[PDB]
Amino acid sequence: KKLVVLDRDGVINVSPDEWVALPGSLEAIARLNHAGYRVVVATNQSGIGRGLFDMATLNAMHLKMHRAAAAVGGRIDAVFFCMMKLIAERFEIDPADTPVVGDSLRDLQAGAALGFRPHLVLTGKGKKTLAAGGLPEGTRVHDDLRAFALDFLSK
Amino acid sequence: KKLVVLDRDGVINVSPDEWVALPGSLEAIARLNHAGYRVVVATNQSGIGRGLFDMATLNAMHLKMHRAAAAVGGRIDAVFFCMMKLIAERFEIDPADTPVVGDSLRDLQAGAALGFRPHLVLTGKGKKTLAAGGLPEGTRVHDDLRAFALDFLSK
Amino acid sequence: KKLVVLDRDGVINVSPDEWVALPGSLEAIARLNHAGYRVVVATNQSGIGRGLFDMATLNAMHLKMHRAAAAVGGRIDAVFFCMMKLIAERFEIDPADTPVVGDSLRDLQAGAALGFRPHLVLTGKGKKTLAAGGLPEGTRVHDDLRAFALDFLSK
Amino acid sequence: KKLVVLDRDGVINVSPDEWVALPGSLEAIARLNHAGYRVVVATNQSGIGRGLFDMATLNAMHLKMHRAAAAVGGRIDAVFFCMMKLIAERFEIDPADTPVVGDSLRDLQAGAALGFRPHLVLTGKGKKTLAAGGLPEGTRVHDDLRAFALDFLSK
Amino acid sequence: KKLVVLDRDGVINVSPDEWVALPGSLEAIARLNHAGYRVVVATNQSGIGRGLFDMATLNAMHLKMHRAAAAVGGRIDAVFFCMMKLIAERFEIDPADTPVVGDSLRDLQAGAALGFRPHLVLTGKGKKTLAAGGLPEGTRVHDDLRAFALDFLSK
Amino acid sequence: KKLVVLDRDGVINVSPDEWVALPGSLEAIARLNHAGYRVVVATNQSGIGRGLFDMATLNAMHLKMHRAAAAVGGRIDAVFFCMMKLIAERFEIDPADTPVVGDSLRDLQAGAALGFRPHLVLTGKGKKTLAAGGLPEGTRVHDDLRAFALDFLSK
Repeated sequence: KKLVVLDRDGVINVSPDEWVALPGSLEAIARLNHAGYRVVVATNQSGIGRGLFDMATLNAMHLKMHRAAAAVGGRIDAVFFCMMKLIAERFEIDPADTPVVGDSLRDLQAGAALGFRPHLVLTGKGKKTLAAGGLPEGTRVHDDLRAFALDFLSK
Repeated sequence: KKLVVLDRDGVINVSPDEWVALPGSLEAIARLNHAGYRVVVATNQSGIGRGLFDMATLNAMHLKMHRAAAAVGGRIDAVFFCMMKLIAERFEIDPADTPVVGDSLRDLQAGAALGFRPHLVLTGKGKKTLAAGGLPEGTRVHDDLRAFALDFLSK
Repeated sequence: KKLVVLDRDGVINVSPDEWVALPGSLEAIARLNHAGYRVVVATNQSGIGRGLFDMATLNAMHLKMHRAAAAVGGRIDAVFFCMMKLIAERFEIDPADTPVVGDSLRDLQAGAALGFRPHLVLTGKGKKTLAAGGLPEGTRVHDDLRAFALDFLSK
Repeated sequence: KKLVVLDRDGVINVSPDEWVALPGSLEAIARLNHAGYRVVVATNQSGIGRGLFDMATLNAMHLKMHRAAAAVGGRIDAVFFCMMKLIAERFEIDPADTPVVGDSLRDLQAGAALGFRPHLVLTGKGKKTLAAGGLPEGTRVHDDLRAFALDFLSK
Repeated sequence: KKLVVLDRDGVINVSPDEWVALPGSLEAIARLNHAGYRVVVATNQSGIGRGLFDMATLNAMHLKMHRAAAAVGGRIDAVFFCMMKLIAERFEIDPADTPVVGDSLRDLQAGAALGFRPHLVLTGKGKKTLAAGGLPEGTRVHDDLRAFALDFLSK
Repeated sequence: KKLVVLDRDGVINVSPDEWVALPGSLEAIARLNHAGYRVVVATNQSGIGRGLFDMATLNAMHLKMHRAAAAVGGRIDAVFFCMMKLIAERFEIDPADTPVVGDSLRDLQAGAALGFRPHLVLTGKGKKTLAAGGLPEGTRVHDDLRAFALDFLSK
């Protein structure tokens, strides 16, 4: 059971109830599905409006997220963090056999330290992150998640 | 609309499925409801087994809590944090007319600085917090939430 | 295995599915449980909306009952009657080592005739039963189940 | 003024005072020194004969350390820990420009978490560590510290 | 030669730069010394500004300390940890004849697990520790070390 | 300008190097300091073996004093005489607003002649002085310096 770890913000999507995904990203997940990977989407909770929410806000968001993937026949495993230390553990994976995909230094740098294969996408904060440097030695960089999925899908 | 802000841990209660409420706290909430108060339960997401949860884990807890309140005909307003500056903002209430109840220092000093009237319960961390001192000037101290509710419901 | 017989109506609680318990009775049940008593909740079936019910209503009431108990970490054995004559035998007890707690003359007098130690709670019909008089010679009287439990747990 | 972080045990050396350095490791420090690097030797204090020590044992050990380096004209900054997170503060260096060198997972994974360039030496636990895997993505491997310096003084 | 194992933090003293003893603790050491007790002061090194220090810093703290006892004519044996399992071993004493004194839970349970007679001082973490509970069966409690010495020196 | 004049001998302490302070005397001075007083410790040089000292011993003598005070976080102004007539001169103080503390008649009698407020401590020669009588009219008497500080700190 193979796995792929994705950040939510700036990776899949750009009001918390007006949630909208990048069109290239749904393609990415589904194409990942047919190739046999379980896709875990890690949502960093520090970016939920500074912690003010009832259950209604949370359900609407996962349902928007859940139905977005389903719209093109994809499947994700939604997790929420308040991370990589646990993702390799909550799930059935060798970190060394697992890609982590994000747009920020914090996550990719965190993941690579445990053996995760870090991928950077230039959408959102991605272009800022690349120019700023300080990224892990073997990081591959992609225009978007569609490109990651396409590239990460060859060999 | 009158209001009462409660911390969850060590105040109302003792995948985490073995969830159990204090009986005095259920009574406390019910007495508060009949007296016309909105009871807001503030849950620090920093306490969800260190950020390891799907939506299923989150739903189970809100349902467990909800059925507890409902069990005696009480109602809570569930909020989840990842605080007080926003609780006072999400709800339309005068902080000077609002109690915050907890067993820990962090929350009570934070609330009182904005005008909240701080109450400490000696359950959980409660006895520990009292001895450590450093509490706001006008802090009242109670055996438990049942004691708070009984004491507080005087005016 | 020690035992305590409780009536459902007017002892634990105030539409059969819109069922709601007094919180002190939940405390009592939890307090009795921690003290090692098996708690039998005896439901007089002529009081399920005066003998009108399908199974769905019965199931909802039973789950409502258990979830109330579970909310504070309690355990009850809910049995349904169409009483005391059979309860001490359905369970393994010397009637003389078991209190019966109720709000009515009928059952307390029935149990006491069998050796049960009769207790009256003044909640619900409690004030009425007492004033009507005619209670068994050694009947002990308590404000509520919370009070019963406190007094009972002494010997 | 450039810097290089070294773990002490299994990297530089083979009773805490019966301390003896690998002759190649002394050469390494001098070569790093002569090329203008400050060499910080990090001693995990739980590894002073497994954390049992007075001041006399500690002083001689630092002196044994100091005397080993002086024998070949080297200079080190010996710090003692009870990690990487703080080393970056006592010294003023960008982790992205600094190698951390060890024979263990603990340190290199810690260093990599800060942006440090992880290097593994196969002395001591090194071969054991190498075989165990789970090492950060950009981890470089050297036969010993003499070899590290040679490779490191290439770029 | 009888012995007394003392925790330094929260027991004897209030950056090692400004290291300062309670005047009553100094009397205690001198009074204990004169009664023929060797006073061992155990310093948990995780608490040197959370393990960030050179040798000068360690020596300075040891000198501040050494000078304090002598200032009132006291003598100590300073040990440093990075525990109880070894102290009764590094020193030649029966744990059953030795008090271990601290203001923390961490310390006393370890000693008590080995046969040490646990003493709590209410200084530092002491009052909070007492309230937190979970402490060993035969724990004696003193306001401070000055008080401990008086109680201890009775038979 | 607030200030307090103390004799050294028999007030603070019990070979010029074998100098040892009373722990209560160390405490007293700090309490006086934290309460904002500059403390002058007067050493009558004519009572240390008739001037048989060079500079090394004298500094050592002064350093012992400095370290005793520092041990509890104290500050003193150490003066050496070969008096009160001059003490009022080095410092800018009204003698009527300044207490002088010693254990002997000679010094207290000198101070009172200048307007100083004479205090006797019964430590050392204190017991000798009291019994001998002949003290100034308003002379106050204390068990020790530890005791002096408490009474003085009243207004």
